[PDB]
Amino acid sequence: HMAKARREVTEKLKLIDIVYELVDARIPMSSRNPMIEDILKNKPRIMLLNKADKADAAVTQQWKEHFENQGIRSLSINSVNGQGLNQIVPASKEILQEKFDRMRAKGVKPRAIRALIIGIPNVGKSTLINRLAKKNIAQWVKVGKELELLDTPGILWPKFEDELVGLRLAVTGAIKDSIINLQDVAVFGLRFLEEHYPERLKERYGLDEIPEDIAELFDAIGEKRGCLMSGGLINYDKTTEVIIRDIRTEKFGRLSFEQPT
Ligand SMILES: Nc1nc2c(ncn2[C@@H]2O[C@H](COP(=O)(O)OP(=O)(O)NP(=O)(O)O)[C@@H](O)[C@H]2O)c(=O)[nH]1
Ligand SMILES: [Mg+2]
Repeated sequence: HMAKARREVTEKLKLIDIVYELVDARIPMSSRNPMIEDILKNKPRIMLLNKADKADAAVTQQWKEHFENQGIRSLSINSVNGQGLNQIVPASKEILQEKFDRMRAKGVKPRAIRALIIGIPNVGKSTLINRLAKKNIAQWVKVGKELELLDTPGILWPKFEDELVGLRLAVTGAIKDSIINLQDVAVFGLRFLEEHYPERLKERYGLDEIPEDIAELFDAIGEKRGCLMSGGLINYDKTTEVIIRDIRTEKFGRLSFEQPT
């Protein structure tokens, strides 16, 4: 993991011209893997804010400006329906123009661009590859006569100690919900919604007013959806799942858990 997947990237980097770093548009910063980026020094790259359809469009625009102003070419895309994928090859050619023109002038003929797909788990690396390759393949994945891709497994990093970063990753689905306390993530989700998207929270569960006590809000949602366990008692485990499901399936509309600056 922290070593296995890491060396796999270190090796494959020697065979590629450019890196396609996929991040979750809902959390462009918290979904960036510092451990991996460190290995990516000097190698050309494009930051791909995937799942842009699930994020707040205005905030996404802010993140793109933020990265570009730092010298990082960025593109917001939807790997499921194709939004923005037509900009990847064009961008890649512009970034590698100098390198390629230099090789051509030295007598080395042009070859198909070789790119590496990297990113945290569940960010959409396979979806993107399958869409670009126009085939269910997800090793050198061919994409027309202009691109060749290499896929890598989802990777996290050791010191992500910042509890906030962990909560954002957990709520968005970057971590298997089996090894974590899902209710704490649901509590984080609800507080986030109450602070940033209160109207959506109310309409979603038909709440005339949002309860001041987080536990009370859990009960409201439970009974509302019928999450009962022992002849009437609220099942908080099932209620937790509903909340997490609602957030991930866009039941609260487009969400962005962080903004630049
Ligand atoms: N709305 C939306 N969903 C997307 C997008 N890209 C991927 N997804 C969804 O996100 C989920 C995970 O995608 P997947 O390609 O398996 O991710 P991955 O990064 O290859 N996973 P791993 O790291 O485990 O190999 C899938 O349910 C997929 O349909 C996107 O742009 N928009
Ligand atoms: Mg995959």
